[PDB]
Amino acid sequence: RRVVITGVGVRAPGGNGTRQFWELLTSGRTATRRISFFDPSPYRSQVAAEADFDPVAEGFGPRELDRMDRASQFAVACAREAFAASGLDPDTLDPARVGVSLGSAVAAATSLEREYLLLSDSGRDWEVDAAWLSRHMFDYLVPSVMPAEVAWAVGAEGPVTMVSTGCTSGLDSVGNAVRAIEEGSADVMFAGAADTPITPIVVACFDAIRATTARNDDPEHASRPFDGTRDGFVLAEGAAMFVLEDYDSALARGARIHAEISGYATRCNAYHMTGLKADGREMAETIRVALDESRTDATDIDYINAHGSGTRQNDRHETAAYKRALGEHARRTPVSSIKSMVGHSLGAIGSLEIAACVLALEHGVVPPTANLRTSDPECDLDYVPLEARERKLRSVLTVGSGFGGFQSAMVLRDAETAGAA
Amino acid sequence: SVLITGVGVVAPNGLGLAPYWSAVLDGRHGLGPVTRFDVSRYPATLAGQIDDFHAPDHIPGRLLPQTDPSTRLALTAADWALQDAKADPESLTDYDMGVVTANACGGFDFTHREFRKLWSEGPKSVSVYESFAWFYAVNTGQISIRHGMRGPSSALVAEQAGGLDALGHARRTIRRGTPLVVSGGVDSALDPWGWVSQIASGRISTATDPDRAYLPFDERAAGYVPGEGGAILVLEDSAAAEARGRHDAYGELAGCASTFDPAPGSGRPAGLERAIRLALNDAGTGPEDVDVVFADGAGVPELDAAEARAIGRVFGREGVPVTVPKTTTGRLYSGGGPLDVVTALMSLREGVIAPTAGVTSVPREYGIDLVLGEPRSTAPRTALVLARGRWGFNSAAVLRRF
Ligand SMILES: [Mg+2]
Ligand code: NA
Repeated sequence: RRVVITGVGVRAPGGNGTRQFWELLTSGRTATRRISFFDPSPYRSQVAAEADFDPVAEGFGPRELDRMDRASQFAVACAREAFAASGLDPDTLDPARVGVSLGSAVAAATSLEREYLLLSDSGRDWEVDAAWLSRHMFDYLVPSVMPAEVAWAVGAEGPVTMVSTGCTSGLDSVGNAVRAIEEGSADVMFAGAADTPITPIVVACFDAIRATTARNDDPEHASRPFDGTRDGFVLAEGAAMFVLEDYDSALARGARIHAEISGYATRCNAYHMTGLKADGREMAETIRVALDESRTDATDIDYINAHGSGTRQNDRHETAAYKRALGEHARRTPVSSIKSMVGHSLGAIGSLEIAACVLALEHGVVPPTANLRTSDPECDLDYVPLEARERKLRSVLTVGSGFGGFQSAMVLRDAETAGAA
Repeated sequence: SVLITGVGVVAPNGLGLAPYWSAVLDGRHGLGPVTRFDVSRYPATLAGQIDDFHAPDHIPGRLLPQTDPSTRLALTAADWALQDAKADPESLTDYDMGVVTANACGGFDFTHREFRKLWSEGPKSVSVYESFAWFYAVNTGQISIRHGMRGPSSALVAEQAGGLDALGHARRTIRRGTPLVVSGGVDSALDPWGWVSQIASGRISTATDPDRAYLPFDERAAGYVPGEGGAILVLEDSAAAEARGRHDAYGELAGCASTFDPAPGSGRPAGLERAIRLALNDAGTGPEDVDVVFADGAGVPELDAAEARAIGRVFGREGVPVTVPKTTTGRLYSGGGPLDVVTALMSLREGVIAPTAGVTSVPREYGIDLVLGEPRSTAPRTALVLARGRWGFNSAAVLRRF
């Protein structure tokens, strides 16, 4: 059974909603600035891509705001937006056939740090004081509440779960939902991801391994994937949600088919928890398998939404994987990293990337890799630097890499191409 | 056909399958006061601790610095499961081996210490391992790297329902083309913050008598007792298994299913009954075929009543033996489902139903046939395993005798 996307919802830095989101990407401008959620002075990487979010304006009541972590607020806001755009009639829906697959790398990191200060008296006590125990503490300890929150918003009663595979969560959560619908475990799925990691503990853990950029003097150009002067990714927050359903059913109801997820696959490094080999062997195989399921030849790929975190090892890593899987076609296919503009929102980024591909497939414009000014010999492909590029897209590829060794890839094609499949 | 060829258990009442199975059949629990820190200053004080596990004796000195207690237990469990199945990762195609685990708390002990150093000393004191020792995917990635498994892998989070969901997720993967999949879960949150966090659940027993604190389905039920540990098991394609030379297994994972309860206030019925019937259909087996039900065993009155009611609706009141061996270990979150599965397979293999400890009086209201005291020798061939996760997660799994 085939799965398609009928609705999209996005909450990215400088992109509240698909319109603004797309306006930002095609404009090539960035949303990476100096961190304002707290004082970055004590840390190495003091820049991040922060999303302008107003919970009250989104429609959350007092209990919901006091209850849910920032990441769940983003997820739910996106699920609602996707539900709305899908046009899927709530009344005709059978809750027992509606599921949820939410991805998240660090989940409630923000609420944990907030509560940690009250419990420990700002790090003074190991034996925390239960007198300052939040009534929601358990739900920050065990993030399961995130998928639940979304399920309650959309009326889901089918398979509901959280996929947490590091920086590939955004892709694996959608892939999981695709498998759910294909296997017949659900007819409608609300899938996507969200992460709100801009918090001291996360920044400090990335500084420890120097994974993030130390370029604090020029925040607007801090994220520079594939660039010769790159020195790490830029920490970001964000979320995106999609409405997925049976292909025939979406056609039958006359829904708008934003795209068909014709292929998805994931494999592991079995190499190192954060390190990567230059060969890109595993990712190549992942792309091969995804293409195999999709039945689409490598030469059909019209664009590749890269991982492109901006770290030395990563960018060079996937470049090798592309040439290994796409062969010569790798050199004659546009590749670009939206992280150059929205930063790396960890588990959320994969979903934002899927949303970006869907938007590209429709508008026929390939988003550029901003800040790409100095070329790197190890990254000798075409990364569409600085300016967007007009191009007819029918079949696109998107991949991601995450701590733990995870390598995932997904193939997205438009309705036109799907109907011809 | 997906078989369970190898199991690895790390439980509060037994480090390893043999010790565990022995304690279960004998009703010995591994419950007691928390000694990881001073619990006398908190409302809840009892937990299922594993006290005979010294990481350095099971984990390579290289991994000790970067692993949380939960991960060390998972790696130990995983290794034992692979050799129990006589499976050599080095002798198998890397891409033909996957890893699917569930994780509820992640490396919380580890992250708590990193939070303290950050605000006590400063960001420069944060460990270079904090970046991957805490996140929920940690146990999948570490198991993957240690055994050179490169096939499709994942990590799921759904509180105590996750462990069963992980197993079902593995079944899906195997059926799509990956011959072997390591699956399971292990949790541990026995640090002051993790402890206080669990207490915030509002469902933790404040009893002081270890023999009478976790009493699912008992009229004196007053909350569950937290525990640390779990299980990892090796699942694989029937054909690939026999071809591998592995003709011996624990059982078959016949069917799986996950549902989610309606939002709070909807008044609509829970989805546990639906999950059960979905799992039975997937397995191609009817209610009458089930010989034993390993209940979630919430230990919280309102939840026990809900569960007893769903079981009754499917198999009829007192219509099928019900048991809750976790009374001997406590709730292990992502480890609970996996351990229940192991306990069920052992019951099928040994021809006896693992008994429930502690419970002495089951309310007529629940209408269930609970196995208490001694193991009941009914020689079951099909078992149903149930697990629920906080906020409404339901998970059911049907197993068959090999
Ligand atoms: Mg990508
Ligand atoms: Na013990």
